[PDB]
Order: sequence, then structure tokens, then C-alpha cells
Amino acid sequence: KNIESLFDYSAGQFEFIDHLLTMGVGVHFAALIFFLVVSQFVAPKYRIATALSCIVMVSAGLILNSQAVMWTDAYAYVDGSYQLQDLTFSNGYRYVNWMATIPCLLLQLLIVLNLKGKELFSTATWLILAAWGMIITGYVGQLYEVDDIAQLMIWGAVSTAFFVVMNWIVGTKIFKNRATMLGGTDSTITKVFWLMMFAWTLYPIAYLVPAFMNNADGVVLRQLLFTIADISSKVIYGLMITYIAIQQSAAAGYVPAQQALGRI
Ligand SMILES: *C\C=C(C)/C=C/C=C(C)/C=C/C1=C(C)CCCC1(C)C
Ligand SMILES: CCCCCCCC/C=C\CCCCCCCC(=O)O
Ligand SMILES: CCCCCCCC/C=C\CCCCCCCC(=O)O
Ligand SMILES: [Cl-]
Ligand SMILES: [Cl-]
Repeated sequence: KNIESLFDYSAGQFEFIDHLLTMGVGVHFAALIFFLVVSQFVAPKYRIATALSCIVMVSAGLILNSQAVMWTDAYAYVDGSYQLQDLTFSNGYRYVNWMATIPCLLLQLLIVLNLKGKELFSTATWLILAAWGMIITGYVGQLYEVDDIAQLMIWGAVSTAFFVVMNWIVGTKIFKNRATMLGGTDSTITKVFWLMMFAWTLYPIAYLVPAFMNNADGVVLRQLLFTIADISSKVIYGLMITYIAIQQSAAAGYVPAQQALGRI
């Protein structure tokens, strides 16, 4: 039912997909390490934001690692191309982890926006359920990518629905609590949000490849966009949130934070 299952890949598309996935594993487990290291440069009041990008890097990596092995498991060169075997490839696990990495990405944003008390857990919930409502409805849509573009669209429509509302929440929070930000970081955070806007919007694009390019080069397209989307929303976004967590820590009087940026 995945459109990946429909085609016999030329040797260069397979190998391209495989490297897409493997290099994805590489970069997540690599920022993973960096985040760990700079965790000591963040004050106790902001340390969970870097800690959450580590869960994302390992969540993202192990899923990408799962998919890479699964890629090569499912396919064998037969008779001039890579042909599906008795195992199948699927994007489904991308989704489930998005069920999981997205809450982490929001809490860390909400964290560096300086939300204490019932504000942050109340906003955290509405954003997860909206986000979760986006992912779940997108999943059921992508169950029909082969069999019913009709449903892929309407489920796609419901999902994007959720995307708009959830993005509306985030930005309202950014602009208000921007005030409370230390270190020139009020500026940076608004750039955090444009980054996510773009990054996140490549995923819908990647979900409509079946209706405008049901062919094997569409497979690779989709995997390319996912790879870019994942690097932007996960890795690069994490570094920016890392950047803001330390800058405030130093403004607040975390000596190990001033030390770190004072070295540069
Ligand atoms: C790992 C982090 C992120 C932010 C991946 C997020 C995925 C989206 C923002 C995708 C939204 C989609 C839409 C809006 C519609 C079709 C189903 C999707 C979930 C792909
Ligand atoms: C084994 C996978 C094949 C690809 C090799 C991967 C090489 C990794 C290169 C750098 C990691 C990308 C993230 C940049 C480093 C984050 C630290 C920083 O610049 O602040
Ligand atoms: C900032 C996110 C960047 C993520 C890195 C993705 C790297 C892709 C590299 C360039 C793609 C151009 C190579 C052309 C692919 C050949 C397609 C084919 O074999 O049919
Ligand atoms: Cl603190
Ligand atoms: Cl993930």
C-alpha cells in the first residue's frame, strides 16, 4: 500500500536511498553527542531543553537506522534492478516517532520561552494533542497513498487543519513570552519559529508525492524531502534551541555558560 512497494529500483536510486538513510543516522547520533557535552553549559533552569534534543536525536536516529536496515532487507538486485523480496519497506515508523519526537521539540521551545507553572503544562498539552492529532490523521491518510488518493487528500486535509492550529498556538506563545527572554534571545526565538515553519511544511509536500509523481523517482524525492525535513526540524532546530538555552543561562549568571560563550 506504500508507494515504495510498487517499483523496481534502478541500482542508483536504491543506493541513493540507502545513503540518505545512513547519513541521517550519522548526523543525529553526532549532534546527540554534542548536545550531551554542552549540557553542562546550561543552567539547571534550562538543562532539560538540551536533554530533550538528545532524546530526539536518538529517537530520530534509531528510526532512521531501522529504516536503513529495513531498506536493504526488503530489496535484492534481481535481473537488473532492486526488487522487493518477502519483507517490505514503509514510512510508518517515521510517523510513530513523530508521535514521539514532536512533543520533545515543543517542550524545549516552550522551555526556553521561560514558561513556568500551569501555563507551560497547559500549553504543552494543547500542542501535543494538536500535534498528535496531526500525526495520527496523516498516518491514516498515508495508508491510502496507493489505493485511494482521494482519502490521502481528505485525511491530508484534516491533518493540515491540525497543523495550522498548532502553529497558531506556538507563535502566540512566542510573541508574548519573547518579552521575558534574556541575551538578545527574544530576536533568535522568532527565527526559531520561521525555521520550524519551513522545515515542518516539507513534510506535507512529502506526503503528496503519490498524487503527482507515482513513480520510482518519486520514492527518492520523498526520501530526499524527509531527509532535509528531518535535518532541519530536528538537528538544526535543536542547535538553535541549544543556542538560546546557553545564552540566557549566561545572562542569568550561570558561570559555566558565560565561560562557554566567552571562549568565542
Ligand atoms: C520530527 C518533527 C517533525 C516536526 C515532523 C513533522 C511532520 C509534520 C509537521 C507533518 C504534517 C503532515 C501534514 C500536515 C499532513 C499530511 C500528514 C503529515 C503528518 C505529514
Ligand atoms: C556514517 C554516516 C556518513 C556521514 C558522515 C557524517 C559526518 C557528520 C558530520 C557533522 C555532523 C552534522 C552536525 C554538525 C555538528 C554539530 C556540532 C556543531 O556544529 O555545533
Ligand atoms: C540541509 C539539509 C541537507 C541534507 C543533505 C541531502 C544531500 C543530497 C545531495 C545532493 C543531491 C544531488 C545528487 C543527485 C541524486 C542522483 C539521483 C539518482 O541516482 O537517480
Ligand atoms: Cl537555574
Ligand atoms: Cl523522530
